[PDB]
Amino acid sequence: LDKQIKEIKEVIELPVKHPELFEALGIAQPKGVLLYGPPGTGKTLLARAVAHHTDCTFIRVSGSELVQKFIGEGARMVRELFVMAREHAPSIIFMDEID
Amino acid sequence: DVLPPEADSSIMMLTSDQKPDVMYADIGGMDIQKQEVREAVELPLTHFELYKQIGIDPPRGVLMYGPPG
Amino acid sequence: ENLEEEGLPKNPDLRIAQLRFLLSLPEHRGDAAVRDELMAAVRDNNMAPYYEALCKSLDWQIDVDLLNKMKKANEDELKRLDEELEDAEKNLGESEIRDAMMAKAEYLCRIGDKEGALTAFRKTYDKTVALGHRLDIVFYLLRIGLFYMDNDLITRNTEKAKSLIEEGGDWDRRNRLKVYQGLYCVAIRDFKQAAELFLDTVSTFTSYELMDYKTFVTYTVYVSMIALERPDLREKVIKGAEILEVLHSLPAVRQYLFSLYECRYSVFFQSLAVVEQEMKKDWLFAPHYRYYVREMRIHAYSQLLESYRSLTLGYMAEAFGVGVEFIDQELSRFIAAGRLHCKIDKVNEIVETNRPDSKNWQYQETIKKGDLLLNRVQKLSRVINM
Amino acid sequence: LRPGRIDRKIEFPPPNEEARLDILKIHSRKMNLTRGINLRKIAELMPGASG
Amino acid sequence: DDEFEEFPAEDWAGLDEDEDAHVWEDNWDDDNVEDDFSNQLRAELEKHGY
Ligand SMILES: Nc1ncnc2c1ncn2[C@@H]1O[C@H](COP(=O)(O)OP(=O)(O)OP(=O)(O)O)[C@@H](O)[C@H]1O
Ligand SMILES: Nc1ncnc2c1ncn2[C@@H]1O[C@H](COP(=O)(O)OP(=O)(O)O)[C@@H](O)[C@H]1O
Ligand SMILES: [Mg+2]
Repeated sequence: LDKQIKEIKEVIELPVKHPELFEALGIAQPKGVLLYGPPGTGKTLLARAVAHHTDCTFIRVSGSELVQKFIGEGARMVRELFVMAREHAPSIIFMDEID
Repeated sequence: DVLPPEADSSIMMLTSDQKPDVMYADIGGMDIQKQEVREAVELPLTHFELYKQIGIDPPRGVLMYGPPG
Repeated sequence: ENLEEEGLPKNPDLRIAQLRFLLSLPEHRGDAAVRDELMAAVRDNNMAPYYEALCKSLDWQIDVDLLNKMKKANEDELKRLDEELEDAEKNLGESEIRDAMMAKAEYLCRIGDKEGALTAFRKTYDKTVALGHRLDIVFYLLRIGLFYMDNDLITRNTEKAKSLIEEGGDWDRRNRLKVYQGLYCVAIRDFKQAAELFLDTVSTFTSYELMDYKTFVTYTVYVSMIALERPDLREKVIKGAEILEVLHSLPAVRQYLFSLYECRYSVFFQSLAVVEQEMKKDWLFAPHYRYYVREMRIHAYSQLLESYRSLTLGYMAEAFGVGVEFIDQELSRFIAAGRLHCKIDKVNEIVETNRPDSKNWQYQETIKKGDLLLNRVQKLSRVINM
Repeated sequence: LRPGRIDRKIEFPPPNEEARLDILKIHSRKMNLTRGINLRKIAELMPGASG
Repeated sequence: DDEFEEFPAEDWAGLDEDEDAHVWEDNWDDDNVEDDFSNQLRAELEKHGY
């Protein structure tokens, strides 16, 4: 997955480490990434690796109610998780669609 | 004070008399399930050093699922 | 067929260390082939600091043109690596930064710049995120330590590699570390641990950057015949499938092993002389070639005296194919050292075996090692008081 | 799928023979392996496999 | 410290090229002066006419 590693690097590692590259390019820094492929192909593996190497906090959002108490006692909107993410910026919010 | 770890337990281990009378021979035709349970439960208990030497990580838990009965 | 490609990077090339040791020997200082191979390696790798060290220690004539060309190549490559690192730290990510430093450290190690290589490897390790990459850097440090026989470096990096392998369950790296540790134990006369590690990795050997598999098996046999009991030697080495398969291509080593095992003592002595001449030229076994061989001789003597109540001196001499006087001198020397449990009746020339209890042999070692530890404690307290 | 929402879409196709060999090398490194395992042959023996 | 300059410090003149630099259980028997076992065995093989 060297090509995938480079592709996810240019979008998640560069904006965190070097926002000046995107500012000089005059383009908005990427904020959303999609990884699509058959199950077991390493999407979660690459997401965790890119979160680990850039020192970005890795948050997995499975929508499970068991963890809701940690997200917030409100739990009325999923954006209530952002308060946690902002507290651990840079952050990578990861969600895997089981389908 | 510090109480002994085995003390203060509302749940008790199975005594000799509480052991069920069901044998492996009593169960018919679950060789695959028997092998998986043995390799994941009873074999790591007696052969943990072998698992370490080979490089296998023994499974901490086993979830047995299927239709009732 | 892809065997050597499996091994770790060949930096530093331990063949260079072996050839340097060969040139250090008085017998082989003038060997044109050894000098030619070492110079070819130096020229190919542009080892300017190693060329300086070679011409300083061995008192050679430094080729000014060759030295200048190699130094210019080193300077240009170092400038290129510095430019790559500078580009990485500003534009590329942390992984590319670590790759650039790894390239710089590999080049420094390749040209023999030991101290610079150690500094660069420490810097690369400090911001290396992958555990396996860190362990590869530790193996690089271990190879550098083995290249210069740096005991402190080897011990520190062995402990670090053990910790890293414990953290991440890398059994391949565990086998490689076992091979490296066995090589070091060979270097420091720890033949028991070297034999144990070599036998553990006789069927998983992939460290072709250290030695060829045939050389590894020869070393394994050599340490096993000195560190293993007869049942262990039979079970692990004599009946070992991999060892026998390799020995099919090494008639001399198989003869040396089986002559001892099959009690062909004259054949064993001839093979021991051949093995001694082999150890003298090996940079790993050179400090111990006098020791090892002597021990082997004792083993042979002990074996011939283990099953018999008494043996005539003539019978021993005939069995070993030597003179009676030689057997007398050797047995007297080894009994005086306390290594053979027998006494010689020179009047009738009969060696009568003894069976001293293991309690005496444990008590003597207890006295010796307790005295060593007591001296350490005393000198430590002496340091503490002032 | 509207442009501008997902700034990059990355495909993770099932590994080919060489990628399967690389994954095999990575995962068999955690095991006590006999020397001379032909991991290339095993990779060829797993067509259309995932990591 | 009161270093012992009273005693005549005989010159080192030693080899700073890592003469031994080893850590073993070294014993005196390795220092016994003698030719190699190969030479001894070779010199005694022909002592019997072989
Ligand atoms: N392989 C088998 N051979 C013989 N009897 C069997 C076998 N499998 C199930 N049984 C029968 O199943 C009965 C009890 O079912 P059991 O408790 O083992 O099922 P279960 O999977 O635990 O069910 P549930 O999911 O409802 O708890 C026993 O009386 C036993 O005779
Ligand atoms: N390309 C790959 N290289 C190495 N390991 C992989 C690869 N793809 C999958 N794996 C292994 O499979 C396991 C689960 O894969 P995962 O990444 O969860 O699949 P998915 O991409 O569908 O989420 C991981 O623990 C990982 O070690
Ligand atoms: Mg998945």
